Amino acid sequence: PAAVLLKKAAGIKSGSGKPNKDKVGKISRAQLQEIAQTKAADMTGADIEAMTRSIEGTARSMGLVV
Amino acid sequence: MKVRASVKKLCRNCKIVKRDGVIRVICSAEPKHKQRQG
Amino acid sequence: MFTINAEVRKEQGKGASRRLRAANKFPAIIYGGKEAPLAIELDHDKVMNMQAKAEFYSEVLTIVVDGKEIKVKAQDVQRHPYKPKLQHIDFVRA
Amino acid sequence: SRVAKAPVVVPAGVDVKINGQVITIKGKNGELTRTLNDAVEVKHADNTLTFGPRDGYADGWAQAGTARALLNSMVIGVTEGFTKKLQLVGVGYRAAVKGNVINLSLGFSHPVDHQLPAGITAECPTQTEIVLKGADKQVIGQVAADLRAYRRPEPYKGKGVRYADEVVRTKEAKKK
Amino acid sequence: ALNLQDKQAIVAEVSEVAKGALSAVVADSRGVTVDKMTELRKAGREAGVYMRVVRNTLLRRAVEGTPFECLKDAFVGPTLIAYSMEHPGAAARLFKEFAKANAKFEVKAAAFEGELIPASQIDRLATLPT
Amino acid sequence: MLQPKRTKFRKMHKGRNRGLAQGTDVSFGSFGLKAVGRGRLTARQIEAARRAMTRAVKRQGKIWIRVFPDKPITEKPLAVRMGKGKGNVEYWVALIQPGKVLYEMDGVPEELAREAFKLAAAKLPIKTTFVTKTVM
RNA sequence: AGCCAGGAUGUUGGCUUAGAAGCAGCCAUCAUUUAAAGAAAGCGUAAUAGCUCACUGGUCGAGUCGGCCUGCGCGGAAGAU
Ligand SMILES: [Mg+2]
Ligand SMILES: [Zn+2]
Repeated sequence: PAAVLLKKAAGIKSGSGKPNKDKVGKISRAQLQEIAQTKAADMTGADIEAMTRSIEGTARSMGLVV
Repeated sequence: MKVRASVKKLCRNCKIVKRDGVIRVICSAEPKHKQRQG
Repeated sequence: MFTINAEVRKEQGKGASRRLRAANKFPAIIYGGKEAPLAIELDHDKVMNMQAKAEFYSEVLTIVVDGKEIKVKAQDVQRHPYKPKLQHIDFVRA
Repeated sequence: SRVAKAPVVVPAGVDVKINGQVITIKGKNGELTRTLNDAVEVKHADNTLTFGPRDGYADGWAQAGTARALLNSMVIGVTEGFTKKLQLVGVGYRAAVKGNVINLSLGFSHPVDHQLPAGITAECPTQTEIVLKGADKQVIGQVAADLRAYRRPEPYKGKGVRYADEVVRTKEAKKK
Repeated sequence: ALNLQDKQAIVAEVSEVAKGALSAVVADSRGVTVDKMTELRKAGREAGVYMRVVRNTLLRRAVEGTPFECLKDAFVGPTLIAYSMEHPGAAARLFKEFAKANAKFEVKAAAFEGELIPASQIDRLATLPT
Repeated sequence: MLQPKRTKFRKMHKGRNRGLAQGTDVSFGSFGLKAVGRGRLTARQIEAARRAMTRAVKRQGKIWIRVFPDKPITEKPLAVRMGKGKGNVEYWVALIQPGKVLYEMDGVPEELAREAFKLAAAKLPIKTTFVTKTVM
């Protein structure tokens, strides 16, 4: 769902700081898009992109800048 | 109980009452917060 | 939007102004244009409530005295030295 | 409510004699009497009573509320009575019901016997769980406090007389 | 909520029934997010892409709000009766969705009934898609 | 600490503290701690209040001090008689009139400024109050 | 106002840290879901946890809410024939 498949961001669960800190993870254009698009089990609704954009934008705020 | 001049609320759970000639602060959970206006 | 009522000052001076302030109404002067200045007096609390908005100073207001509703501005305000009060608001015509 | 605005309803079988500021209630569960303050005028002209204070006082609404609450509690305790209970958490804490006298041997070299009011009954199925019943919840609470005053629940171990709904705490003494 | 949203609540209550408000009741325990997502998913996939299981319990909404159908809509107003309203149709499978959800640990208040559109008794009729 | 680098004269008369204050308007910031009473503020008290408000609010915001002692207050040592001259200068204080604005602050939340100025008042001897920016 | 119920996930995230996890202490408080989640306010847990609180809804039936101007009072207020 959003835990065991969200720990798969760049190779590690999460190892980055928000503004500019000890970051170990990055993000591509579809790496975290697929983990929310390919899954029709955890979706509250049908808008997959609605929760995909949130993860893509919070990758930067966690340390996985685009 | 802590007796002092100026009394207040340490945590929100503390209630202030006014008895015969004094003002007291009583906390239901933590006895340490018990205070009096001496 | 701002509409205030006024009265004409029967007596003017330090003693009259301080008596008015004790009576909870403060004086004011209206001048400008080519007409003689007029000494009015206003309720203090109404003006204090109205002056809170920035629009009171940045927009035209109207003052009504003896049935005449004249539109004026607010250029200078003298605040109380150490209290949330204003004394002798200044109104400029036109 | 705001001030004794919510009326009390008195069930049938509870005889009430109201005389000015003095009221008497007689039911199956004992008899009670109360003479009130000067902020009263409660009236009884229907199936129940609804309170009122006397005119000409800066106070009076709060007193009417207090009188209404007290009379409601007394009506409830005279029509059905109230009951409380105490639990003795600890080895050697023996409680015995000798009729109208309780015996409380709680780690004392000198055993202590306590008297009871004439309107209070008590019974203990064991030596640690005591249950008492009465008509007046004020007297019930007073006697319960008298019983519990012999020993308080110590936070460091958790022994001593306490109410059934009392919540004791055990934070830490020294880790040993 | 605020009066500006209370206005919209009544506007929706008197626009919901016009296009068909198939309604039901959801438990407070079944409305928990840990176990509400299943019902949300089921109802949404069955009906459309939008869902509304939000409860809007009111007494005056049973005299001037929800009731716009034939005669009976004021029996789901008081006594903790949750509101679950669905737009698409007055005879769709939304009743059957809650009937199925009943079998999976849902026995809360009123046997998932509301708006009495197809003269629905405690037992569902054959009108619903099977 | 706050003290003039040099002065024309080192000893000044006691003087008085009659009259109101000129700096009664908030100009260098958005919030101000305005003294509502009367008395004198020492450079030591000003430093204490500045440290208190610095602890209260972090690099988060700019703070201006609208006052400066400029008044040398002297005292005589212990076990000495009267006359024979004037004592050596001991410290520096200012004369504070009602309505005087002491500390101004900008770039901070309103509640944080309120708390910081309350803490500063707790250190200051003279009764003070909180004044917001004037629309005028 | 009481009462009832709800109040997830990455996340026990990554530096120091047998340990740091929402609480020696913190560097960092980000995001979707819903009416509701704040790297979580509290206690304490070595530390997790746990509940309430922030917030939301429902039962109960007309006053309540937190800011200013002030008046009179309250405690600070303990000495020796
Ligand atoms: Mg004079
Ligand atoms: Zn407390």
